[PDB]
Amino acid sequence: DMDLYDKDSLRYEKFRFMLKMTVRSNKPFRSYDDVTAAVSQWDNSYIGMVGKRPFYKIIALIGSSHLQATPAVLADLNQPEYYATLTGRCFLPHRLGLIPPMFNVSETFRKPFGTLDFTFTVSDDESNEKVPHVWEYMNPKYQSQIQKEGLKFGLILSKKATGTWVLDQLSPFK
Amino acid sequence: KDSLRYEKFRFMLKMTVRSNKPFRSYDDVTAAVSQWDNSYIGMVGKRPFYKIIALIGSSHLQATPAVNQPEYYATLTGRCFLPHRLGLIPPMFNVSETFRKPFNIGIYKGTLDFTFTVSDDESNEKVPHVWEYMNIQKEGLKFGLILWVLDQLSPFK
Amino acid sequence: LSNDFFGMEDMDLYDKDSLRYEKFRFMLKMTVRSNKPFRSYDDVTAAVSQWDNSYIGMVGKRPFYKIIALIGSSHLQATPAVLADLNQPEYYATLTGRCFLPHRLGLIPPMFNVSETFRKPFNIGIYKGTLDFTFTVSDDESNEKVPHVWEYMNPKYQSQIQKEGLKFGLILSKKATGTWVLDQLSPFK
Amino acid sequence: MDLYDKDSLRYEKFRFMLKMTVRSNKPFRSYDDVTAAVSQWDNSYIGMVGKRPFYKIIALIGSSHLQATPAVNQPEYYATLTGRCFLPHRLGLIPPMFNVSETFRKPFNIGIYKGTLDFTFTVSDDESNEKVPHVWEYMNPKYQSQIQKEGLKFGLILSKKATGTWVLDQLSPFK
Amino acid sequence: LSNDFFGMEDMDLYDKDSLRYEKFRFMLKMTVRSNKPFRSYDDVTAAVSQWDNSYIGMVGKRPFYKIIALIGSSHLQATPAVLADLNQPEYYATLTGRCFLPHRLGLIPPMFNVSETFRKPFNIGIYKGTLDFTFTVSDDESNEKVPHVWEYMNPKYQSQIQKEGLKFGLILSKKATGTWVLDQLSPFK
Amino acid sequence: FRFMLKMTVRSNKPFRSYDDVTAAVSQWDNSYIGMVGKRPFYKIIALIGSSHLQATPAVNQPEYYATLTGFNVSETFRKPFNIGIYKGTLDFTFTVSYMNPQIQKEGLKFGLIQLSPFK
Amino acid sequence: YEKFRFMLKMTVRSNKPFRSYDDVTAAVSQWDNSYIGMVGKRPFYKIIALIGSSHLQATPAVLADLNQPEYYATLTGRCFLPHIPPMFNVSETFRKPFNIGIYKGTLDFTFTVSDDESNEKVPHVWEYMNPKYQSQIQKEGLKFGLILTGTWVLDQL
Amino acid sequence: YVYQGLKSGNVSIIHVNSYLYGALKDIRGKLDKDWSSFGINIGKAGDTIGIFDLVSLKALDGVLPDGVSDASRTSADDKWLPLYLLGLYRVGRTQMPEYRKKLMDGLTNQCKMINEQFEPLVPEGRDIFDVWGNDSNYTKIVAAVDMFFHMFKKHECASFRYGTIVSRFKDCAALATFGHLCKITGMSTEDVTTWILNREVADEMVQMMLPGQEIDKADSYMPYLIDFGLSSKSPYSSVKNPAFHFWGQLTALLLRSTRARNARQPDDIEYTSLTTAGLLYAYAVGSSARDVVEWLGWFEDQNRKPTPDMMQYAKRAVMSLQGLREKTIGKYAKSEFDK
Amino acid sequence: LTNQCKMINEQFEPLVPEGRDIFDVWGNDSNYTKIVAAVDMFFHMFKKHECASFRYGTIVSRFKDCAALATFGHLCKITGMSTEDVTTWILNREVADEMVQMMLPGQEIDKADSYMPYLIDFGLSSKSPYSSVKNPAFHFWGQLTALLLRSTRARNAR
Repeated sequence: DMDLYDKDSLRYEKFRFMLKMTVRSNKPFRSYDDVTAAVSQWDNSYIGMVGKRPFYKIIALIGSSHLQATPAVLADLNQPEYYATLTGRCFLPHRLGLIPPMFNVSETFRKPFGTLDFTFTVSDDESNEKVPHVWEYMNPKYQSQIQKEGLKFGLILSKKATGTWVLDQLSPFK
Repeated sequence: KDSLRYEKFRFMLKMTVRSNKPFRSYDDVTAAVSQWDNSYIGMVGKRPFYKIIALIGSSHLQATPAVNQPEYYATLTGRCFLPHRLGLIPPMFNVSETFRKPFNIGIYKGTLDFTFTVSDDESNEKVPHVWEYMNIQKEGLKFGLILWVLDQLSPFK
Repeated sequence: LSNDFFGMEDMDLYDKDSLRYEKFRFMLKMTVRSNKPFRSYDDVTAAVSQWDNSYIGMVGKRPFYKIIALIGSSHLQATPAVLADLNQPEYYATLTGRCFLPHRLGLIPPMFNVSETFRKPFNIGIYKGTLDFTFTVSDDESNEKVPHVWEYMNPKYQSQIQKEGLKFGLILSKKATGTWVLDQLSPFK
Repeated sequence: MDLYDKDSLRYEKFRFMLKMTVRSNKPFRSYDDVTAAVSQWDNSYIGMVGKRPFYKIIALIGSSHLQATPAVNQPEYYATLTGRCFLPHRLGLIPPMFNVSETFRKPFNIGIYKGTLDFTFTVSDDESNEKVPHVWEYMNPKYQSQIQKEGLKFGLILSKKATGTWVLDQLSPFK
Repeated sequence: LSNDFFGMEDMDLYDKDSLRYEKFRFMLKMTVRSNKPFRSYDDVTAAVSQWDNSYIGMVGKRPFYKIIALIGSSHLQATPAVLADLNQPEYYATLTGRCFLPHRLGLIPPMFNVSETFRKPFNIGIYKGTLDFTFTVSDDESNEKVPHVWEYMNPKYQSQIQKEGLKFGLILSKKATGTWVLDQLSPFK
Repeated sequence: FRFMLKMTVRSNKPFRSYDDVTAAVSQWDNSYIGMVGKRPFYKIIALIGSSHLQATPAVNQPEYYATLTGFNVSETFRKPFNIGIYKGTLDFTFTVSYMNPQIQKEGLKFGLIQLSPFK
Repeated sequence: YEKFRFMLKMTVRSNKPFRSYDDVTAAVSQWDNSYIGMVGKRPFYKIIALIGSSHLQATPAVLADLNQPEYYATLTGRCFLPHIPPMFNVSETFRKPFNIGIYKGTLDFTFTVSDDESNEKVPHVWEYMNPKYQSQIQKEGLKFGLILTGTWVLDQL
Repeated sequence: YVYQGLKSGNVSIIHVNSYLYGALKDIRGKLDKDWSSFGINIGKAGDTIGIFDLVSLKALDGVLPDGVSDASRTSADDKWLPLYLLGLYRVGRTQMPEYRKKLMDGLTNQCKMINEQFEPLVPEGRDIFDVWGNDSNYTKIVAAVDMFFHMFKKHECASFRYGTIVSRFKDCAALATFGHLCKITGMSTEDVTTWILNREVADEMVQMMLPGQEIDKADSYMPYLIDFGLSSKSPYSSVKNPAFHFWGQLTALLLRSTRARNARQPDDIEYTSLTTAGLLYAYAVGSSARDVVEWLGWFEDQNRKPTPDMMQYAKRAVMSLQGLREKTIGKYAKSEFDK
Repeated sequence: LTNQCKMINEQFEPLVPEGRDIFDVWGNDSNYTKIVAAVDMFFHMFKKHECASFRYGTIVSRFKDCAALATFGHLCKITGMSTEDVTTWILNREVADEMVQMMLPGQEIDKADSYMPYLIDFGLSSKSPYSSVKNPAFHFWGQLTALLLRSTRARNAR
């Protein structure tokens, strides 16, 4: 191994984010696990930038977390269409090594699992102002065991015993 | 690497809970306060100490004599040490950080207000214990604390 | 910091936090709208403090702009529209004068008599609305004494200023004399 | 922190003078309303900063000695006092003081009561070596919870050193 | 002062406050408008003391302008409009003559026979309104003896000129003979 | 040898302990211009002066002060010190032509033992 | 005692900010790996490099994450070195990359070592290093290759 | 600071200079040959060199203005912002609406090649970048950038040469027209210098051709003698050398050169003798595909009066010049040589 | 001047009223002339100074009351003839005397960064020997000669 970052040199990467969410299904999703299963197959065929893949996965997870239903999701009105939108700034502790620089470029994702609709704006930030922890954007209302909830999106997490999860790596060569 | 650390700290506190209707059980209070750090701006090093301070404040919540809308209140100033399995932590400074995140746990909805001044103290005198300030393992558990000696933190878990 | 890496000795003019007094004459305009009237001034501080979410304005006046926003929130008198059921409650406040602020932020670059507006929507949960600011902070090379800036807040509001000023992001400390000194802003903000 | 009395107790002797003047729409009922009306005397303090705590304590002595004029149109109060004393304070070193008089006036609106004030402060230092009476002896308080409560809200801070002399710790306005 | 830095020795012409008499003739016009009549002369001094909040006028006559403002406020006789309910109470006062003012403000620059008007609204709380002024302060080289300046105030008003004359920013003292000498203006003003 | 000494130390704030005093005074010879042979003598005289530092009764900035008298050329010295918290200037009086001690550490930190400056 | 006046400009760039003084010496001692300047003043060049490393003040870019930390140091003065061909007032630059493992980057020098026939008294050269740095004088001197009454004397390289 | 100053059109020169230094520390670019100039060891055949490595750097002594910093700008500055800041110097050096508009279009095209969004920053009105040329440090920075990218032509950031190319050979029109005369005739530079006459062109040549100036070295400090502050009054300018500039421009015009029709006529200099010498040289070149004394004797055979054949040749060389701009050599020749 | 001032502060409301000028008397005062000429000298030595815009207004003090040297240089630079041989061409025996009185050696008239151009603003010379009223013959002769050679400058000198 090299001497700069031997194997898993932990680093913090501040970055802004933006997200648009739209999930359709024959029937409304009952539990969070069904939503994650219906969302996790968004990157079946991946075309966008590779350097933002882990961050795209985490933003997809947080969008799955905040899937506020629409009035059409009621008993029997129409096809249940979900929606979510999360904006702000955050830093992700990860051990994936140095990541290539990121630019402000929106990236849509339209893959069926119903269908999906994404708009990521994961870009760099050079400001010194402190930003909230990215794993902390997920409210404790959902994700009873957030390790499994965030792990079946392709991620693998590990508690640091301090309360801030660190991203170890994604699924093999994803 | 991951052993117990008897760490000294002097802090400050005043809890402030507002809601639509008065809190019936302590569990609802815990659910209302557990979402105080939905967007954490303050230093990460003081986060476990901040949750300890949230525990001490929520345990001593006394409603104001006025109780318009129900407004709870607390205040604690003291000096103590916390034993933890958290490893090395950066030394603290004498800075105050406020907080606020609205909560929606169903029946109960409202805002919060903090003023935390957890700072290091190098005095060699023996000072009281943090868990003696109480009047517990389950209260820590639904605040994300793991247990008295602290083990680790489990937010949104 | 110095404990981590090599060779970061501090400056010689101001050692670390050389306290200095900077007289400056100011001006202010305030306009706060919301879906519902603010029950307490504390919620007013919560709603106004999000004015600098995206900061485009001046730099040598950012702490000064924060203190002027604090004084504007303190004097947010209501309007007849704030009555029972007319429209969205639109608050208003205007303050003008001269003052000197003790701070330990180091020498500030010279400011000029320029006015810039600020507009930013906020969401503190229950309440919504927008904002409208107008600052005119600039130096004053005169010699006449000026009222201390923290005195511009009446004692009727701000039962405890040490955190009402912290809600806006400021860090305050007590000089043990009765005059507050500004330590710094919110961490690296 | 300094070795040589950074923030320790200090004894400052001074010869001062006072002339009070309070007016209001209707006469004050309780002493607390008087305190609320007088406490807003320095909303815009223009005078010397170093004499602010001494100005506050002279405001204390003036409010404690407010006797209504025989006229009590609008009820106007009045008081005056001149004396010599020394103040025990814990505010550190203070700049030297001169024999200069400074006026004060700030209208108050505490709700029920509205009016203006008028102050006359000539609090100056002097180097006479003779023993002088205690400053707090000018009071006529209840030592239990009277001088400690009204002074606290006037923004002053009091405490006990078990000696029996009231000591000044901090000045806390709009707090 | 000398206790602070190095080398601020005073001049040999006037040691610190060498007393000198400045004979000068003058003229004065005044017009004070207000929402309500002034109940007491103290309120009059409060309303007139801020006549120079934003000062554009003379420097060598600024203490003289302050004393002329004081003498005008002393003789501010009412008008028929001040009666029960006709309109806003409008006050008026004019004084002309010659006088000498003992003062310790150092040598004054040579004054000229030029008039300057002054206009400024006042806000002393309960009372609203504006002011008006016309000074004609200038030197008088004639040997003609002049009445003492502080004598121009009638003893009917100003029960304590030590403060009624101080309301405008002046600092007074007594020459141990019954003549008031002007020490200086408000400090740093 | 007989000598004469006049200590003069200034700082932004008065020193906490003797360690701060010796750390401040040890930077007096960053650029030594005087006689090299008298350098150990200069160090020991500076040490005896630092031992007897008694601040003026007025203790503006705190001005430390001390005096002691116990080729015959007098050479002055002045070098500012920056040990972090404590910062100021110095002024010596050396005419090399007494302790109340503890000494083995404070004196050694002056560079004494042989002489070991800037060790 | 070889009296001589001098001048110095220094610039060190690293991928990561330096651990301590020893790492600085390691990253700087490779400055004369390929020596091209005036061979006569090589010991004086080494001592000037030592003083430059001792006075390597940082820059704002050395902070958390702005760019590669670019250290800078300039020193001008006059001294005598107890320990040469007659040197002249000529300036030469040096540019050499260093590879000390954890650190990477290059350097930049401007040496102006020359004679000074003026009899004006000169401060001792080894006094130019502040006592704050270099806990072990001999070790840091040996790192640059230098070999060392209270006044240090240069043995050889 | 610089971004919001450009957007608001109230930027400070100190801030833009500081940002230009901060964003142009590209130590990359490996030399291959020694770059010594004026006795200065800039580099030695294989050492990495930066833009500011070739100029001494000091700390400015003054008060820093406030600044209007925007904290939401990513690290996409070095790609296009220094290029724009350097181009607004050449854009502001025009002082004519049409040329300024064309240069602004070219600069926008150059910048949009990199970032592809580039909303224009400086407001359309109240151009503030004209003052930037007055400052000395900005000119030093722009000239250093120009010379560094002139040595390293194949650099990745070589696009910065736009806007700073005007700094090359700034206020050196006399040497430029000497080179133009030497090139447009094919005659050797050692032989053309004998042909100059009128004894004022001789003095201007003497003051131009000081041996210790190394004016024939491309990678030297000479072309930036006034931007680097080397000389406050350039001896190679067209105002300090008006006679030779006029004579060379006229001679090149009479030899059918497209360049010598826009250079402006120098003011208050004797023209008749210069025009006669230029006509003699032009006729010698255009009718004899060149010795100077032979033509001087031939002209003396006419006791120093142009022949009608030479006037006909000048008429041919100056006729059919459409769109001649005023006060230039073309207009003067069309007025006088096209009777 | 207004355009130059707006280039810096960009408000620049005009100060002096349009009528009843008072700034003509400023030239009479010696100290104002000394200050303005010193400013012109300083900013002439340092062309590229950040405050070089002050050269406006003070440029009039440069070579003030020295029209004879102005027209001599204009003549020597309009004919191309050397200043060494133009003086051989002056005639009438009073132009020769004026040339003699202008060409005293120890005056430093060929040095740009010297005190000569402000000989009357600094008060160095109450009566300038190099003026056009003390040297009217040379001014007239050289000015007419420059006019006869079709020079734009030589059309407005009285």
